[PDB]
Amino acid sequence: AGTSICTSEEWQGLMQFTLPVRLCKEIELFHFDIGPFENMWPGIFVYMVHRSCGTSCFELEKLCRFIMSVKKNYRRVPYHNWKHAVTVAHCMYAILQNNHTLFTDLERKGLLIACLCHDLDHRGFSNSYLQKFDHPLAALYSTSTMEQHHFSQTVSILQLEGHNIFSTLSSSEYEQVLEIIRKAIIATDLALYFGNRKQLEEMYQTGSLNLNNQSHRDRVIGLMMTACDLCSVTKLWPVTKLTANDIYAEFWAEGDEMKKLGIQPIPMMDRDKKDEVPQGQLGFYNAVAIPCYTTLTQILPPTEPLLKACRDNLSQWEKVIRGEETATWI
Ligand SMILES: Cc1nc2ccccc2c(=O)[nH]1
Ligand code: NI
Ligand code: NI
Repeated sequence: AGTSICTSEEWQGLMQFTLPVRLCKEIELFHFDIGPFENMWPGIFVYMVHRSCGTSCFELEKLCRFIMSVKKNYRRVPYHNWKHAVTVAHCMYAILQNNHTLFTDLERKGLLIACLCHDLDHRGFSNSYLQKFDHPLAALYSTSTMEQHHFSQTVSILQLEGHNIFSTLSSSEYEQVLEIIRKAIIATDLALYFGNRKQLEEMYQTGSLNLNNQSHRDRVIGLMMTACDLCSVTKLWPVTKLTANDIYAEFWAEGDEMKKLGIQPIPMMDRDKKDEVPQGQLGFYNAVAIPCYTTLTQILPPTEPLLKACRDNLSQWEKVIRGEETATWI
């Protein structure tokens, strides 16, 4: 109930945080894994906003309040949590740095914030579940149910006293950035990814894609959001494999709930069907991840390292299926 608010201790702490010098270089690379640096995660986000958008883009006190309240409105779920938010924000930073001048100052600030906020107040349940069992959220938000909720949570946080990092924008720029953020969060609904990627692929192959056309820009930003949201598949294999354990922990918890409601879950969500997981990952990489990064690389050539890493991880899942896995830790 209600929107959680960080403490004075929390945001003042972030304000005075300084990032270890060695990490500056690392944070620029697509393959950077925030995993080993938990205490630094909020500071890593400040650093990225300051590098991309400038140290004067946001009032520092309001930014620190905003970040630490965002952290507080992520739940202690296995995957759709604070760590995931920062991971997705980092991928976006890396995409923006490599493509900086394709995007406006307003788009860059909106997108970094959209990524940090995009799974706010996630409960560990899928759209499929909410709609199957008529949760109140599915009544309010007939499609893209959780994503409309995450956007609503973002606006709630901005509305807290001293949290509105966008207030200094002109009235027109303020409306524009909230729309950038709304569209970007909604785009993280994978249901919409399939149509979006197909359209972009067609616009690319026929040469009609035009980034001066707002509807095209919106679709490109959409695919960037998918690429950032799925970016665990673009890390080094051990990192990718550990994250997949967290993703499946959520899925199996949801399948357990469906069993109590008299419905057998899809195999992916069935903890008694773990043998099917490697084939399931193959299906997901083939149907979602590989096409996404393929089209993104076509439109934005500097993102190629995401595609190469995704392909390397597909190969690893294939090795699993063939029985060639070596020792793994969890
Ligand atoms: C099935 C599935 N696998 C994933 C692997 C990595 C990142 C995200 C996902 C996901 O959303 N679904
Ligand atoms: Ni989501
Ligand atoms: Ni997400």
